[PDB]
Formats: sequence, C-alpha cells, structure tokens
Amino acid sequence: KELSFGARAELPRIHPVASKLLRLMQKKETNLCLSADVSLARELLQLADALGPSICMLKTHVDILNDFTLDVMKELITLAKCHEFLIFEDRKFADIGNTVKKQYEGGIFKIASWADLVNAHVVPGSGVVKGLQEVGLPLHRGCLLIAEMSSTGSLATGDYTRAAVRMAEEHSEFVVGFISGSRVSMKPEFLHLTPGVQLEAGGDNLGQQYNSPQEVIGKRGSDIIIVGRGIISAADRLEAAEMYRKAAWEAYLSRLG
Amino acid sequence: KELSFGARAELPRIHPVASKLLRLMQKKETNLCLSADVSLARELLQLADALGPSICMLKTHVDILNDFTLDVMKELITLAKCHEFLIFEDRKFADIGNTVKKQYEGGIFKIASWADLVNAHVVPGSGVVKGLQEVGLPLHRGCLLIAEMSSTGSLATGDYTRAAVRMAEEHSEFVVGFISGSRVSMKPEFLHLTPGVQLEAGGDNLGQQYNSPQEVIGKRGSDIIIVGRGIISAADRLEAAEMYRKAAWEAYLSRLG
Ligand SMILES: O=c1cc(O)n([C@@H]2O[C@H](COP(=O)(O)O)[C@@H](O)[C@H]2O)c(=O)[nH]1
Ligand SMILES: O=c1cc(O)n([C@@H]2O[C@H](COP(=O)(O)O)[C@@H](O)[C@H]2O)c(=O)[nH]1
Repeated sequence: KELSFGARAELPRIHPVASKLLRLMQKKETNLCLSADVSLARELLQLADALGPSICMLKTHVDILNDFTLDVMKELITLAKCHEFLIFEDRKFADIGNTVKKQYEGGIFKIASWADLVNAHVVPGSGVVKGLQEVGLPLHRGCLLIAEMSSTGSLATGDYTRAAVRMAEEHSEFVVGFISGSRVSMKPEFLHLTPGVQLEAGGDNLGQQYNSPQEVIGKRGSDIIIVGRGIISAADRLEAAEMYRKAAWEAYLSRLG
Repeated sequence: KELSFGARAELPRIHPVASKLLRLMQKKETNLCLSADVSLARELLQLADALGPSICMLKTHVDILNDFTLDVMKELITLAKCHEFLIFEDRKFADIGNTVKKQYEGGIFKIASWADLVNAHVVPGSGVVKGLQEVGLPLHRGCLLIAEMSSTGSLATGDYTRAAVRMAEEHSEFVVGFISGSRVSMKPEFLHLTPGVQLEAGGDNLGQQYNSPQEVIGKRGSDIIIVGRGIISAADRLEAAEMYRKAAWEAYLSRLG
C-alpha cells in the first residue's frame, strides 16, 4: 500500500533532503520539477520567481548559462527559500571517483555549495557515488542515480537498471532516488523523478521521446515530473507550469486512493 | 596485419583530426596523452609547455580549473601549436542530444571553440552523438566514445561495449575512436585511448585500477595511454612523462614488427 508524500517524509530511513522535498511537495500540492533549460541568468531568475510557487524543484544545467556567476546562484537560493523548492544541478557525473569529487566541489561552478541535489550515471561503477559522497555528506546534500533514460536507443535498461538500484540501496546515506521512466525500486524511501514529459505526444529531432504526466505518474508509478520545453517554450510559462502541476498532482492523488 | 601510425594517418576513411593526431604521434615518437588533472591555470600551462614535446595529446577537465578563463585556453592553444599536440576536453557528455549540443557550444566554457576532441558516454543512445555533431562537424572537431572504463564495478562491458562500437561505426564522420581498456574495434581508422595506466601495480581509494603501458598497448592492443597522477604526482614531471612516453612507444613498436 502507497503512502502520501507527507507520510513518506517521516519514514525511518528517509534522507533529510528527501524529507524536506516530500514535505514541501505535500504542503504546496506540487510534484513538478521545472527543467529551467535557458542560457540567460535573468530568464532563469524570472522563471524561478514566477514559477517558484508551482514547483517542488528547479533543475539547472549551469554549464549552459552564458552569464553564470556564483552571485546568480545566491539569488536563485533566495528564491528557492522564499518559494520553497529544491535546487537540482543536472550535472550527470559519470567519471571515476577521484575526478567527480573535484568536479562536484571545485572549479568555477562550486556545484556543491548551492545544489541541494545532483545526479550521476552508474556506468563507472560505485566509485562515482563514493567520490561524490566525500564532498556531499559533509554538506548534507543528496544524489539521484540515473536508472533509465527517456531517449531513443538508451542503454539504461535490464541489468544496467537493476545495477543502479543496487548502487542506490547500498549508498542510502547519500542517494535519495532515481532519474527513471518508471518506478524501479519498491522502497518508498526513494524518490522517482521522470523527464521526457509532455502533455501532447511527440519527441524532438535529437532522440527525445515524450510521455504524459498521467502515463508517467499514474500508470508507471513515478513521483515527480521533470518538464523543460513543455513549459519554457510556451508563451505563458506560469499557466503552462500550472497545467503540468495539476496533471501530475491529480495523477498522484488517483494512484494513492 | 598492423599499420604504423604514419600509415593509419593516410587511410581512406580516416577523420581529419585523427590524421593530424596520427602524424604528430609518428613525427614525435609519442603515444602519451597527459591527463593534466590540476586546479591551477599556471600549473596547467607550465605542464603543457614543459611536457608538450613528450605528448601527443593534453587531456583537460576544465571544470576543475579554479581560475578558468577563455584566455587560459588561448594560451594552451598556443602551446598546443608550438609543441604539436591535440587538446582533449574530458567532458563525458552523457545527456540527451538537445542538451549536449548546448553544453558543447555554450555556457562559460565554450568547449567547442578550443577542444580538438571531446568524449561522450553512449548510455543516452545515439542522440548524444547526433547532438554533439551539430556543433562539432561545422567546427571540424572529433569525438571519442567511452566503450569501457578502468574503474571497479564499471558497467561498460559486454553488449554495452558492442553498442559503443556500433555507434562509432555509424557516426564515423565525427567519432574518431574510443576510450577503452583494450582494442574494441578491428577497424584501423579508429583510435583506442586507455586510461587507468601506471608503471607500478595498484589503484586508488575511490575505485581506480591501474595497468602498465606494456599490458595496455602491447598485450591489449590500445594505441595511446592516458596518465594523470603517475606523472602529475611525481617530483620531476618531465622525467615521468619521458618514462611513460618511452614505455608506450616501445610497446607500440614491439606489437608492430
Ligand atoms: O532520460 C533523461 C534524463 C534527463 O536528465 N533529461 C533531461 O531532462 C530535460 C528534458 O527536457 P525537455 O522537457 O525540454 O525535453 C533536459 O534538461 C534533459 O537534459 C532527459 O530529458 N532525459
Ligand atoms: O575509464 C576511465 C575513463 C577516464 O576518462 N578516466 C580519466 O583518466 C584520468 C585517470 O587519471 P589517473 O592516471 O590520475 O588515475 C582521470 O582524468 C579520469 O577522469 C579514467 O581514469 N578511467
């Protein structure tokens, strides 16, 4: 039997970051993660401010941001606190442990100083998680493992997926869930976030495949939808965000009771 | 029957970037790629200048560089031309096509404006290559696909590896080879670069596993060794570079005739 996000937030094994996330989801009635896939800091900040009330999470690709500075991240954190959402840097760490720990803590981006969550590919094996955790645990951060991908020809299937789940179970002090197309783990302490989501059928020219919030949350058992162009490419991004929020929320409520 | 690097450089299907690489290798008698895994721009530049004559390639993690600017990359290019080596940004693109193309061209790093080669994970499926190629082909750049990893518990094995090779064959206009632990493709137009290389047996604390140049080039059929700490952590990095160059070169010559 399924538990609400409010109840999952209180589970004995829950990670502090997941708990915070689960409580604001319940509070705000949102399971929408905005993929803020933009290249200007002013658009990112105007989107985070305007859409902040509608989202549980803001997902960034900081290496696209033409005018990144740490001060932009300071501003984004202010918005994140004001409106109550997490910040998720979609960096997809996918190197050896020794390398990823420097990528996570250092360089120009100082990802770990502002990102509540990051993600990693499990291909390098479990050293990728061990490496990130040496920076991440002291900073009280969490990590998502990419168990499945939305894109055409994805190799993240079968035993690869089983292996991402195992890696997650075995690093539960730092790993809080998955990027996947569906529920991959039966343990309610793990979050499932699903990208490749649009209201209408379709894809793009570069291998992206879309499914609807009702399919993803309702039929496939995921918890959160990640949506980029479905919102960002709309004229009214607030209204688009609201239409995604309400679809994912109701899909959730319907799966629950 | 094996061909020299000079002869491979002239093969009908050879990529222009591979050709340039193969010719300077032969010219300089080096198949060593330095992994310049440092956080200061001045150390990177002093290493590239001092070690430039000993290497065919300089591999960077620009997102570790505490004081990155594009001007540092201008300086590195000057050294690369002066001493004749390629620059390889080890970014491990591992997202959907639409995302990777922005990561490759834009943001603060403008990777494609200075990097002769980049690499990518094949997990997202072939859209990761299609996405990079839309930036990379106009800029006359090449890409390496990660077919195998050196680290403990790596999932890049079996059919995953077979799939990286297929992806490579089918994008030969942009993909010039592989990061692997061994020869994975029988086609001499593809380069094999192998990391996880040290003179002495061992590893690190975060899942890295080492093999020697003779094992890697000589027994396993690779073309180029990538070496980080084996050189960078030595007192005399020039002498260390020379000891790696001469091991990899002779291993090559011995496999040849
Ligand atoms: O399997 C995956 C994993 C991802 O992170 N993503 C990311 O999620 C977002 C999807 O964006 P969009 O809704 O514009 O297609 C992109 O930022 C992409 O990098 C994905 O599309 N598929
Ligand atoms: O399978 C792989 C693929 C890599 O790119 N690398 C990279 O190669 C270098 C190995 O460095 P070192 O020689 O210090 O262990 C690192 O920069 C690492 O990110 C690797 O070690 N193993």
